[PDB]
Amino acid sequence: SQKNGIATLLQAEKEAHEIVSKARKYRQDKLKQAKTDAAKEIDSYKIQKDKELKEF
Amino acid sequence: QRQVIFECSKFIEV
Repeated sequence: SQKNGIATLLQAEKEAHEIVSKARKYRQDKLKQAKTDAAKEIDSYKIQKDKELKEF
Repeated sequence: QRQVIFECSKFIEV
């Protein structure tokens, strides 16, 4: 059980490290997404102002 | 430091 037990440890540690990295990956990706989904809101509001500026 | 590697690779091989 010497290398079976160590095998258990080694595999668990790879698996923990990867789940936590997946949540960290998720945070990077959401902050970039925030930067993206704010870029969309700006130019729909600007063209709204362009539309009623054209009425003048 | 050589011996604590020789006596701890053996513990994993057991």
